[PDB]
Amino acid sequence: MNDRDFMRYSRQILLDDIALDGQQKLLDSQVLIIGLGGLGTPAALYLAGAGVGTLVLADDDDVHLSNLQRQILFTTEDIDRPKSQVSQQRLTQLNPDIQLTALQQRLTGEALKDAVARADVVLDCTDNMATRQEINAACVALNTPLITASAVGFGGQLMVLTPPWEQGCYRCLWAGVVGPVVGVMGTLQALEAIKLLSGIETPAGELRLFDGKSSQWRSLALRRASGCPVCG
Amino acid sequence: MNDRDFMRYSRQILLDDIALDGQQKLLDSQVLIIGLGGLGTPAALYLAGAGVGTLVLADDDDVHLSNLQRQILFTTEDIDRPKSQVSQQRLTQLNPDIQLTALQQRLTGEALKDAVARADVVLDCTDNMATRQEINAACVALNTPLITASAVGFGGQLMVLTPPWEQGCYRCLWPDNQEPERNCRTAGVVGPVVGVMGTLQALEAIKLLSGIETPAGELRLFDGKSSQWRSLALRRASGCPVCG
Ligand SMILES: Nc1ncnc2c1ncn2[C@@H]1O[C@H](COP(=O)(O)OP(=O)(O)OP(=O)(O)O)[C@@H](O)[C@H]1O
Ligand SMILES: Nc1ncnc2c1ncn2[C@@H]1O[C@H](COP(=O)(O)OP(=O)(O)OP(=O)(O)O)[C@@H](O)[C@H]1O
Ligand SMILES: [Zn+2]
Ligand SMILES: [Zn+2]
Repeated sequence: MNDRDFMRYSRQILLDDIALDGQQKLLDSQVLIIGLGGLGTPAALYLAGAGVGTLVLADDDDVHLSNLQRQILFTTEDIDRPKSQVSQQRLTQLNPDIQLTALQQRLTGEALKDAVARADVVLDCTDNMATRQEINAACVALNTPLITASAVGFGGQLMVLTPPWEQGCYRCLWAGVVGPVVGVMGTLQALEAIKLLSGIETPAGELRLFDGKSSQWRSLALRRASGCPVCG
Repeated sequence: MNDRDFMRYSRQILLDDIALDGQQKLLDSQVLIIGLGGLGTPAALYLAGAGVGTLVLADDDDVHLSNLQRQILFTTEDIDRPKSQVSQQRLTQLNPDIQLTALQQRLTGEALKDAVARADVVLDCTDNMATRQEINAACVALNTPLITASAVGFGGQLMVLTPPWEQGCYRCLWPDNQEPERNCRTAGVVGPVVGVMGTLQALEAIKLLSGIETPAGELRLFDGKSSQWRSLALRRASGCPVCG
């Protein structure tokens, strides 16, 4: 904790709910961001700016021109370079003081489990129902909190599933896209990760839905499934 | 419209509410963003990626280290370089095919006036009651929509005020030109909290320009601590030195 670091995190450090204590927890944490698209992009950005000690940025894919409409971490000049690489380099410029691990690949089976295990919080930012279901299993297995989100068209979806698993996991539950609608969701995944890592009390047993056209939120009570392939 | 453009805005074009015609509107619109900090930085980012034809970015400050915790558009390498310049520069790399203008100053007097004029929509991204109150004055005078927001600690505030002023203006809700007792908590602010807010200013600017039907004259509050939203109905103050 030197002059540079104090100034760097000043707007958090002076907050009663974060403070030196929280900043210290953040700097000792490691978050896994599976997927660096519309969601993961702003998320990684805010968690790096917040000073999360270690960020594992996982993604097996390259930038694309259509990507530049909502994936704010990239520029046109990165158009064909891999994402996990670009992100990692661009985030290092933002905060050179933290650990930024590029995991250029599609996480599955063991590779996934090794990552989920070595993580404090996992952010599912992949927009693929299958991956999620796998991620969920890894998280429930290794009792590691999972923050997952969706975003299609003008609507968004968010869940925070944590270790006691009191309201079940994702298995118990189960076009285009406007830039901002994915961003809000992404940025929100970050807010929850920070609040979780710094110990801030926050509601978790629910599915937060967003409708960006009407501009209103909704919530659905989640409930663990009596006899489930995971939470047992 | 182009073919390269079609690809870039594809995810947006495929939307029934935006479609190709709407994308043209976005590409023919001009958005003034006063302030390039915690709110403006992500706002400018999402509007550029969404293809807003012209974007005027106004900011008199430089990039300071403490900013790098929430003003996602900048990097440490940018320390001390002026915000508007750095901002313009980086947006250009995101979308070279857009009109980006860098205003290195504090919009006031007439400067702020004719700038609001030429603007289709204005985004107040200044966290300063004063500036905010005169932006309101100018926006109501030159009948230009105004999307204002603010963030302190774990709380955020957003508000959309449209031309007819059916539900009043900012002055219709705050006669003074001085801050509220939101002076204590102001020890700082949570990154994602102000982020959500600026990003929402962008969503609302997109919908307004692409003529989508979305509420206004509603004060929207966000509690980052509990992660809950609230809406306070607004209504013109009979005798607002601005509306009335
Ligand atoms: N199992 C996985 N492991 C790592 N990354 C994944 C996995 N599944 C999906 N992803 C990545 O997660 C990201 C999220 O995708 P998003 O829907 O945001 O954009 P895209 O897939 O990049 O966008 P588009 O809709 O333009 O196809 C992508 O960058 C995708 O490659
Ligand atoms: N009248 C004005 N004209 C142009 N820019 C303004 C005006 N008033 C404020 N700003 C700018 O708007 C931005 C919003 O600042 P924000 O509250 O996000 O961060 P800061 O003011 O830069 O941060 P800090 O709280 O660390 O002081 C700043 O970059 C500020 O310089
Ligand atoms: Zn389950
Ligand atoms: Zn009024």
